[PDB]
Amino acid sequence: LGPQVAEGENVFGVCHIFASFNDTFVHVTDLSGKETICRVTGGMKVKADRDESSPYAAMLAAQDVAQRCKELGITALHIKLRATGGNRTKTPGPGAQSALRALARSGMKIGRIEDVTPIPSDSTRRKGGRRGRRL
RNA sequence: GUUUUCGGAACUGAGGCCAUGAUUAAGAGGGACGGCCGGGGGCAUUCGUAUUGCGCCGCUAGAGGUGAAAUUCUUGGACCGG
Ligand SMILES: [Mg+2]
Ligand SMILES: [Mg+2]
Ligand SMILES: [Mg+2]
Repeated sequence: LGPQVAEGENVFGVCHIFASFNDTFVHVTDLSGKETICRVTGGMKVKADRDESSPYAAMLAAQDVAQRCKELGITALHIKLRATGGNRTKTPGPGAQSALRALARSGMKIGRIEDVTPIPSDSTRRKGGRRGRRL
């Protein structure tokens, strides 16, 4: 069920970890990034908008993704981590670290980590007003 | 008798003489000149991601928002990846 690769060699795919403050996306796709293998989110595991971005939902999503990818023959993963970016926050949400550790403990081999978040040169106007959000 | 002379003026042309006649260059100010200097200004040109939208491809059931939610977009493929 996948490529024919010797025991010593590992098949590589990239994993996009979109860690917003509303939920977390774990999205494994090919090295080229065009064909996807498993994409499950934190909202697909917890039925409560509160916990959509919790570390627990990210852990469950990462475990599901790692299991499906192992069933599909990929043993090594390339991690690229993204925050919301744009004019909004640049710090990744709480689910990123939990998802990374979850897919590490799931037997997956770890490639090289990279931080790919949209960093505007000089963006448009941020959503909040001149006085900003007041809550 | 009488036009000169003298006196007075104005208009004057050659001379001699003046120790011939211009204070200083403001820790005032202009204006020059030289090498620079600077997100100063105007015109044109060029690049950078990001945002939004569109086309195609993949897998897709959620995605968004919040203190918690709802309004809102979603198998007439939303969100995510290229
Ligand atoms: Mg002077
Ligand atoms: Mg529902
Ligand atoms: Mg897209």
